[PDB]
Amino acid sequence: GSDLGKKLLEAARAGRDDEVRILMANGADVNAADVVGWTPLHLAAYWGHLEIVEVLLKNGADVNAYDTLGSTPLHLAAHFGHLEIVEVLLKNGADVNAKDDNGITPLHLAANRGHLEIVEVLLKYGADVNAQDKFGKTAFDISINNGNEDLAEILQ
Amino acid sequence: GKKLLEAARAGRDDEVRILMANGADVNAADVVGWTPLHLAAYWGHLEIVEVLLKNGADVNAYDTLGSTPLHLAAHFGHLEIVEVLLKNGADVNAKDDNGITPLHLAANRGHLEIVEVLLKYGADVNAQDKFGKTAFDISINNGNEDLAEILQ
Amino acid sequence: NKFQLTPVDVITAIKAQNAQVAAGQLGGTPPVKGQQLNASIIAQTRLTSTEEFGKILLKVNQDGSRVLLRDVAKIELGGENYDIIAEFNGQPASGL
Amino acid sequence: STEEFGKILLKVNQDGSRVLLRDVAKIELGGENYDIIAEFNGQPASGLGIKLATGANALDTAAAIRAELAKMEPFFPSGLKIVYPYDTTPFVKISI
Amino acid sequence: EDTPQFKIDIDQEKAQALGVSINDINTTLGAAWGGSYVNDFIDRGRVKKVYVMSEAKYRMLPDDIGDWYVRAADGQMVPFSAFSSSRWEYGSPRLE
Amino acid sequence: LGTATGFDFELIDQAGLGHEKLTQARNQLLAEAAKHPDMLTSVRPNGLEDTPQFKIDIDQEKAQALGVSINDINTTLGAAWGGSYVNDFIDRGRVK
Amino acid sequence: PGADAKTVQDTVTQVIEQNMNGIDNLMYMSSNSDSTGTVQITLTFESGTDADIAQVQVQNKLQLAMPLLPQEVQQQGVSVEKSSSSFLMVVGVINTDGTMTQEDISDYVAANMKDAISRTSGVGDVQLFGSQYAMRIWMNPNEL
Amino acid sequence: PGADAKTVQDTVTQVIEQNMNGIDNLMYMSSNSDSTGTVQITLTFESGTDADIAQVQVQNKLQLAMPLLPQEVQQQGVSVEKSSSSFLMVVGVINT
Amino acid sequence: RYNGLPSMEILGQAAPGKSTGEAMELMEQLASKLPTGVGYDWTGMSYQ
Amino acid sequence: LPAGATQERTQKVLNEVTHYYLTKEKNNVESVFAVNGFGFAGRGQNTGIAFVSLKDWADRPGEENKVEAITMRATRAFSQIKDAMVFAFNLPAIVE
Repeated sequence: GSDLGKKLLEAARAGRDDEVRILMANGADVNAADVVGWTPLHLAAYWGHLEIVEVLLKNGADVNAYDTLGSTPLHLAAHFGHLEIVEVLLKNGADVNAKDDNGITPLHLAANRGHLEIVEVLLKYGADVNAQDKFGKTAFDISINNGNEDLAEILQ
Repeated sequence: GKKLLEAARAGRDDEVRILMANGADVNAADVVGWTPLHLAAYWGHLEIVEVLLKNGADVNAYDTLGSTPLHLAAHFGHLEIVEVLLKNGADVNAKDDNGITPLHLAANRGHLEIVEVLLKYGADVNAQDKFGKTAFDISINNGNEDLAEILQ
Repeated sequence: NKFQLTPVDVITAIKAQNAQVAAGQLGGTPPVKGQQLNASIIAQTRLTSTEEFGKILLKVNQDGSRVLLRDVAKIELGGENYDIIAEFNGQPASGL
Repeated sequence: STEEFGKILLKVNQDGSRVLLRDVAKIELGGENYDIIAEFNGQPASGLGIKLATGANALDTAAAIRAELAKMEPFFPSGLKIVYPYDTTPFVKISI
Repeated sequence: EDTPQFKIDIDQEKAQALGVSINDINTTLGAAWGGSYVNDFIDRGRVKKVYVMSEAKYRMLPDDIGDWYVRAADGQMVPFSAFSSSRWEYGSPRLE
Repeated sequence: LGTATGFDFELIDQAGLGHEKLTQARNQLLAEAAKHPDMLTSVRPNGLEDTPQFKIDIDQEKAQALGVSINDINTTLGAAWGGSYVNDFIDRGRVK
Repeated sequence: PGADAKTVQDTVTQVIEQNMNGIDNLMYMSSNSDSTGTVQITLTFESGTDADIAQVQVQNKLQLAMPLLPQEVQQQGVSVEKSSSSFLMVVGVINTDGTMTQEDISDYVAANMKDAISRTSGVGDVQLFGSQYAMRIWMNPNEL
Repeated sequence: PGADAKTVQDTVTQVIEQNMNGIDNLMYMSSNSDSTGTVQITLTFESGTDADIAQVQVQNKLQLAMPLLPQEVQQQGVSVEKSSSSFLMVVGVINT
Repeated sequence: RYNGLPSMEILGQAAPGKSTGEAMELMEQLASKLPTGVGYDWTGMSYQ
Repeated sequence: LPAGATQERTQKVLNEVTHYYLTKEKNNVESVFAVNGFGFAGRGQNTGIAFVSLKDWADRPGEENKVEAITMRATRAFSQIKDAMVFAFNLPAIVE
């Protein structure tokens, strides 16, 4: 964990595009990570900062970095409903079917929060619709427990 | 008829007379199926009981849970209403939806002369309720030793 | 002991059978519109006498037999405590 | 939310099927109670009936209430409006 | 003035015989017809209450009483009608 | 008296916007302020920023299927990782 | 909640009343217990009694009675107030676009306006004409 | 003990806050709820208010909200104190 | 929380040459451009 | 209304009272805030209250347009109403 790295982790979280731009010019570690293993790309994906996601990816950020519980930026973007960010990540190679330590996928997470467009985008990019978490649940299972009829039909 | 119900409850002796003179329904009933006869038996209005009966009130009217005016009289110890009702043909062995008779109710509240009267009018001492209890079972459970032997 | 019972069973029966229950209402709010009847439901009320406490049902034996509170205890009105006894010129008294 | 209460898991059956709370109940936001319903000129309304604290000045407390109300108003949802159906206070000020 | 009230008697003997607990009976009767404040939940950032109660249509008529069931110790469902009886009486809705 | 320098301002959630939305407005206001160095200086939050927290979800169904009570789960976790005040003892004559 | 008047009187009112003693300047005490489940006990004092102290003395006695009250009564909250019995004013709230119902308005009032009006100095008591929302679980005995 | 900031706020702070009514001469109320498991609610009164009367009014309103608090918080107890006082001196005790 | 509602306390001061009165007015001005549902209040020393 | 009366019937009666002020006191009555389920003695399905605000004194010239004649006229009208106690009354100079 380096100094400019720390500054990058904060700037990304805080969505300060300009500061991030300058930091990129100065070579701030795009692979910096906090104690729980979040990279600036995790932070931007979490808090929804679209431009910074794009800029980080231009500058070599690991699109498939995982935190200490195995969660990726795609996990975070899908869970918190950041549609344009989910599409950018997938275009830049994000593992559509990445499982975290619990066997949970971006699809599980999107389905659980009722993010219809995101579910569709994840299916478009090849998300495994039959993927089971550590409890053997699918995104369909999650849909019907939640009583989400729209989403339930999407997953047929 | 609503006025007759209310008058009968209040004990208003001549309001009951006027209202029947003016054609009210002797067997008018309120939300829970009580007749003016039910009401007079409950609160203890001997005169109104007798007037209502003399004007062709059903002496065996039952409420929405199957209880009759004799049930109420015998439950609440109104002896002079119990004999009267009986003299006008009250089903001495009437059961409500629980299988409970006026003898049961008299026995439970320890109305000895009432039980004696009910008995002389032919009450079934063997009558059980939905829990298979006779009046004797009650007398024993209630520790009423007096009442227990009167049922032997 | 003769009935294989303890004070725990006695206390439990009393709490169960000397009870005052909130039982709700028929036709209470929000009702079905058109409801004509509104009435309180009355379930258990507090006991009022030694006779009622006496017939509290501790248990029913396997042979249908009944074991009541009065079969294992004396029942009477008496002081919350018996520590204070007063006299006025030698005669039994009370006071404030 | 109602959704979350709806999916409370009561039990899991023999064949492993799920019995959810929404399977045995309708689940909605609704009043703590349903006894009090208020209209303003025949129109749906709510309100606050305010009682003056012992010995407090009526005119001063009316002012304080108005001042507190004004702080709320900009954050009202659309259409929401305060009306003044009953105030004993203007009679004091005006009569004086 | 006094009004009609629905007096229901829990039969203690039958309850013990069937294995249905008085606490289950009273909670079922009261939660259903009276309502029960269970605990709190959070609505748009504000702590508010959670209530359980019969849906209106199942607590309007006296016959509805027997549509409610309690589970005995041995797992059987027992209808209220099996361990109780009821009658109309008069009572006070406001005691001073 | 405790510091009588500068100002002391309260940003308030007047609807049900919630913590995240209030942070965003705070940041918005803090941004604008910093653009007036000529008028405003050292304008800052008195409180603390959000931090990473370990969110653990109990699976009700799997707990029910294994026969593990939710109360045992939550007591085990809380008592172990959080500590639990059980009762008092007496140490050299003082209760502790 | 759900209590009939006699239950309220014999399980709550009588208990609080029996604990009302050693209260300075008390002229009399009255109470109602009703089949709404509700109790009100009014203690009236001599003129010139300090209402702060009266409230303090009343609540000190009440706290002795509280552990003796049913758990559900305690959890509804019991309150002690020092106010006039008549209304100072009624603040009304409507919706002029009819985009909020009676229930909506009542919840908005309870959840956004009432507490601050209740904390305002001189305000002895506030009645909501309506009700705050609660999570309503409406049971079906057939499905149960 | 062991509670996060939100757990504290939503089971303790909000409940107490909703009960701070009918207190005289209050200027404003503030609070923080933090992940050390702590709440402090500070009520500030008009200058000239009797500090004893203000404290007892606050304590009495709290006392009546206690049954709505978590069992473990009722167990730890909730302290009400005059806050605007300052230290005469601090005596340190060290071991060397 | 402030007066029973979620809150965030902000500290600051007037630039050199400016009155706190002036600085408060700009804060109210900035505060007035905030998203729907966000309000504000002055407390402590400012209130005084 | 009599105890036993439904909320619906109390609304029927409140409708008539509102109607009267809205149509037979147009010159005098500015607004009506009617409450179902609340009365002077406290909550209930069979109780209600109307708060009437009048037009300003200057628009109500003469004894016939003052609160005494208005309430007398209104109580006389309402005496026709079936199975209800309905009356308008001026609050006394001081009350108590």
